[PDB]
Amino acid sequence: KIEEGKLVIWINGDKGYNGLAEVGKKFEKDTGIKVTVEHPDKLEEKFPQVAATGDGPDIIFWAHDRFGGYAQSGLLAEITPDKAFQDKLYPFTWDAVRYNGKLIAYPIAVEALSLIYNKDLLPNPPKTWEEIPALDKELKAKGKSALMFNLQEPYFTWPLIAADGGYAFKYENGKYDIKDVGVDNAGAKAGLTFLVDLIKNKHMNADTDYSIAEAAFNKGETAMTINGPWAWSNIDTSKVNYGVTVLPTFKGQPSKPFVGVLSAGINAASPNKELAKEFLENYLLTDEGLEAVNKDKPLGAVALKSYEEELAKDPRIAATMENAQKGEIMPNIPQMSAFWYAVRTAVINAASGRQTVDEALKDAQTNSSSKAEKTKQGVAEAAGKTKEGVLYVGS
Ligand SMILES: OC[C@H]1O[C@H](O[C@H]2[C@H](O)[C@@H](O)[C@@H](O)O[C@@H]2CO)[C@H](O)[C@@H](O)[C@@H]1O
Repeated sequence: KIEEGKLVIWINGDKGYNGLAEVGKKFEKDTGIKVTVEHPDKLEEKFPQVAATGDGPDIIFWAHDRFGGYAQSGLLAEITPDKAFQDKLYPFTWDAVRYNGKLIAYPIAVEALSLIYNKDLLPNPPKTWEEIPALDKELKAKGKSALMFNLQEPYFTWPLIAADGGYAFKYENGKYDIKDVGVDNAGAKAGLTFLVDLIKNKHMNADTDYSIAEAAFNKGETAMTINGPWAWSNIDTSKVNYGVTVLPTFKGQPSKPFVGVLSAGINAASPNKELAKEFLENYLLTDEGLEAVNKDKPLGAVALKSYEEELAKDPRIAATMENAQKGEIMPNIPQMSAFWYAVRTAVINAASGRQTVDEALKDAQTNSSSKAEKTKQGVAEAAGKTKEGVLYVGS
């Protein structure tokens, strides 16, 4: 079971887990309650499997889009912040963590992708996706490339898919309609086709992942990348002279990144819900707590009004918020896991040439709109049926 009287926290390995551990250590010094921060791989897939049995961490950090599914499954606790606490965070961030009328996590920070570029290689970054091939040809003549970003997670390609009309779920008459999906409309197809054409024409490689893109950009080998605020820390260390700015347009339309609110959910099986509330409200969601995490890896535009008033002065946060305004806050509905798996499969398959864009996105539409020792006992029932009446075992 989960251990009473301590806290275990999971957070993704791209975030400021060392800074979060500093907050945990302060909490322990003050209250005697040990706090252990972990960053497992694939935590967003591990959590629902282990929480189903009452195991897992006390607190899970992820963007809010996964949390409605966890809540529907009974894996996240309703939280109980009072009115004065709620007043400390922006109303729109509370909206992101509301599911079936209930608050099911504490919002931490607003994440949007931006275009990150090397000012020495590219003092003037491209306004449009369309001009990137010509820019790549120029840079290749100098032993560089124009653009590298993670092609294994559809989060990074979504802004281009959505630019000219792609969408996840239609919102109408007060709700998201899971039978009205926008992953295979003309705009979505156009965006993915453009990415695939970049690859076919050798301006990008289908196998490029988070680490490959980050290494290339930070080594000064590629002029641009697409990433979130957490990435800025390593670029600071790299000493690349970088800027953070608005994503390129496609067909003249803004790229529309899906915006995530990094949020802290409490395991519904935790015996430490009160401890988790104290930690999150009175240690983490304070200027000093968020600063500790932010100094490790930038959070983005934080949900905490007092600290955001400081971070807002950062032009990189200004760029983050411009991209956020052009994009959309993700739904939190349970169907989001199906949507993301479907689009992940489509992007990887189209990029690698395993499927055409039309084939891949048709499949994504179908799966996106398809609604998302018990074993020992079932085997036993089936065995018992073979022994009913005068039936016998064995010949
Ligand atoms: O690629 C699909 C993936 O997108 C989002 O995950 C982001 C996450 O929001 C960020 O915090 C950061 O970790 O990068 C991830 C992309 O690799 C969704 O939140 C996630 O549910 C979805 O599977």
